[PDB]
Amino acid sequence: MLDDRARMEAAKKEKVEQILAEFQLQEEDLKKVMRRMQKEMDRGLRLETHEEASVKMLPTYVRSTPSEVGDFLSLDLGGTNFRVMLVKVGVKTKHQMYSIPEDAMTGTAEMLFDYISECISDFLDKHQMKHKKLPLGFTFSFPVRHEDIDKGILLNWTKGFKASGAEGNNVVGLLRDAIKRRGDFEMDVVAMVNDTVATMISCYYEDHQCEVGMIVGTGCNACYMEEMQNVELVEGDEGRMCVNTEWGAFGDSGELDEFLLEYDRLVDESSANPGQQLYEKLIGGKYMGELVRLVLLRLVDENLLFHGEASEQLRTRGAFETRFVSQVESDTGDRKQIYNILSTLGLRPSTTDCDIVRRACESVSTRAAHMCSAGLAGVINRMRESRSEDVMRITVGVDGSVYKLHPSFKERFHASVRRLTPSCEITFIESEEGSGRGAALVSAVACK
Ligand SMILES: CC(=O)N1CCC(c2nsc(Nc3ncc(Sc4ccccn4)cc3Oc3cccnc3C)n2)CC1
Ligand SMILES: OC[C@H]1O[C@H](O)[C@H](O)[C@@H](O)[C@@H]1O
Repeated sequence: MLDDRARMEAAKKEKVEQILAEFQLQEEDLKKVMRRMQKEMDRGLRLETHEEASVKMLPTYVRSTPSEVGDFLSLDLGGTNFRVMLVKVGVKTKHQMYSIPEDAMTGTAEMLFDYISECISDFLDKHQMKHKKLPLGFTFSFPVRHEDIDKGILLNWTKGFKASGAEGNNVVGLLRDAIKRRGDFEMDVVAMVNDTVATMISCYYEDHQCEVGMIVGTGCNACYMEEMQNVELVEGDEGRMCVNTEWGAFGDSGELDEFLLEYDRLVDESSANPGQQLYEKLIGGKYMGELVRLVLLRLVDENLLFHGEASEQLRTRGAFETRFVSQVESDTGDRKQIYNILSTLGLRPSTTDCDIVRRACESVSTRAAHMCSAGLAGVINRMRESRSEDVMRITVGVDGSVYKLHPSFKERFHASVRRLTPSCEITFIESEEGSGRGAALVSAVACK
């Protein structure tokens, strides 16, 4: 009867909510995370504690103090795909993207950088400029210990990259060697920047108050303009230098242990980098969809979803894409968006199945937005303190598919950051023109 079905639905909804409630973080939990992060940030900056810090706070050699004109080549590795851009500084652009084969990401460094070199060759042919030798900026979206703007060693791969013979080596050297091995073109590699830094610079170009760059895409990281006096790893105390926090590695020394759920442990254990990038694994688009998948599998196991039987596709690693999380939460109310995703995953969902999936998506993405907010709040509060300002007015430049494309992440993230940053006026701007412009603007100064 109607009332039996209604009782069934009410009981099921209550059990789902009890499971999903584990993802909740109170304001005090976020403040606790924020304070621990701030302490790690201070530790990363100091000569005495840098080697023992989980948040490395890497000097970028991008400074506030310093431009050449002409054609500039920009490369981008580490986001999604490999990107080549021609930018004219006098800014006018030209662009091509290349899908990276699986064996290039997990084979040898030689294989990866040969592929990069092959892609540059393709781009130069398309624009009749393989004879041209240009200044090149390399957006390389991984933790790098810099000796200068144009020299730095890869500390470790992140986001599923596994290429052997790269870690501990000069990344600019790896690129130069590959270009030489091919011998098809010549480039002057003048700058290497993180994607956070490329974003901050490109956003700075539009708004001179931009002194923070943040990525919420495949991975999650931020950079900011630190006082040179506080950057102990670089001699000098005049002006500012951009610092790459590598905050994704927060928690890798156990700093998040009490906040980690079974789903987080499972994601971590099945990842290419177990025990590493734990904070990023709570937020990043490489992991968000997978977190949702594991939640759905728990609900299936409890007989709360899909009659307790999951499809082959739902039981496939990585099959619940982060873009599906965004699409599910974009549903207007008719459940059509949710139904389509679940249908393509080989499921036959009921209306309540769809509603439960939405609730699971909201739980994971809300926690991601709130965890991320504690990170940025930490950066912003530290900047306000360091600059001795009663009220700080700052612009944060942002890029990444999670931040840009999720229908709700942005709203939840902004509101939480603002709550956690007293006496701060924060303006958020989006990196509409890609990393390439940021890399080229850096190159235009660096090539001197
Ligand atoms: C000497 C040397 O080799 N080196 C190594 C390399 C070092 C370096 N290369 S690029 C760089 N910084 C910047 N590059 C481009 C722009 S876009 C822009 C847009 C409009 C006007 C001006 N700039 C902004 C930059 O930073 C500023 C400048 C002013 C305020 N706030 C910031 C963050 N620093 C300098 C020292
Ligand atoms: O791509 C976003 C971020 O992903 C990872 O956390 C990388 O370690 C970091 O360098 C990058 O900025």
